Amino acid sequence: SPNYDKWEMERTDITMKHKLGEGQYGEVYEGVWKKYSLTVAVKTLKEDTMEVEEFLKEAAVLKEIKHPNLVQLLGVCTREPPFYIITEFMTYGNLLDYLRECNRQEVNAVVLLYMATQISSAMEYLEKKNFIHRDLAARNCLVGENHLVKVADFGLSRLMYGDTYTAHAGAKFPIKWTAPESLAYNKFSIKSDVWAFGVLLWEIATYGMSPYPGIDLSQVYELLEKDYRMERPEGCPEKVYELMRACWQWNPSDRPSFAEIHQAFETMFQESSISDEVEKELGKQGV
Repeated sequence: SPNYDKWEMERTDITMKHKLGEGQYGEVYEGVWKKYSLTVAVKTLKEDTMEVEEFLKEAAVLKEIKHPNLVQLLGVCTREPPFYIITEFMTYGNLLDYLRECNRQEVNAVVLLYMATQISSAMEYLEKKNFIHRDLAARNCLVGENHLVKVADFGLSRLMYGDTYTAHAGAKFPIKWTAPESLAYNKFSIKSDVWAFGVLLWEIATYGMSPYPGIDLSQVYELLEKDYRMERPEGCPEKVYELMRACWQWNPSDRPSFAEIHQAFETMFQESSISDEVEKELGKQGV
C-alpha cells in the first residue's frame, strides 16, 4: 500500500513561475505558493512515465536531507492530480551561475570559507545518513541571499551543457568532471565524494570557470590518476588549495573525511592565508 507523511502537499497550492532546467524523471521549474512564501524548485516525472514510480523514493532521499545548510524537501503531492516533489530554491541559483554572475561584485575569500565550510558540514552529516551524492558539484549546490550554500541535484544532464557538460558515459555524471578512482574501479564512497568536493572547492576558488576545460577527455583519466590538479586560481586563498590537494590525492588512505575538511576551513576563516608550501604550481587561474 502507498504511504505519505507530514510532507504531503496538495498540488493546487503550488504556483509555477518558470523552468530552471531538466531533471532525471522530467523538468525542474521554479515556483512558490499564493504569498507568505519563498522561491522553490519542483521536480516532476513526465506524462509518459510508467508504473515504475521509483521517483517517490528519490523524494524520500530529499526528505532524508533536512538541514539549514542544505536544500530540503518542502513537500510532495502523492494524492491529487499528477505527482510533484517541491524542494527549496535558493535565489542566486546554482554555484556556476552564482560565481559567474559575481563577475559584477565578486564573492569574498571569507564567503568562500563560509560557503565551503557549510558544504563540508553538510556532507559530514550526509555520510552519517549513509548518503553518497556522487555528482557533488557547483551545479549540484545552490546559494541563498545571505550567501549560504546548500547541497542538491535536479537531475541535470542538459541544464547548462555549454559551460560544462560531458557526453553521457552510461552513468549519471559528466565523465570529464568524474574521479580517476570512480573511472577505474567504478566505486563511489565518501572518499570519491571528497575528490568531487575538491574539484567543487576549486570551482568555488576559480569563481565558476569550466572544470577540466583545456585538457582532453581521454587524457582526463590519464592525468587524474598520475596526480594532476588544475593550477591555483588568482585572487583565491592558498589554504583551500592545500586542502583540495588532499582531496585530489589518488590514494583513499591519504585523502581525508569531511570532519577533517571542516577543521581545514575552520582555521582558514580565522584570519589565516598562504601556509608554508605554495612553492610552485600556484598562481594563475587554472587554464
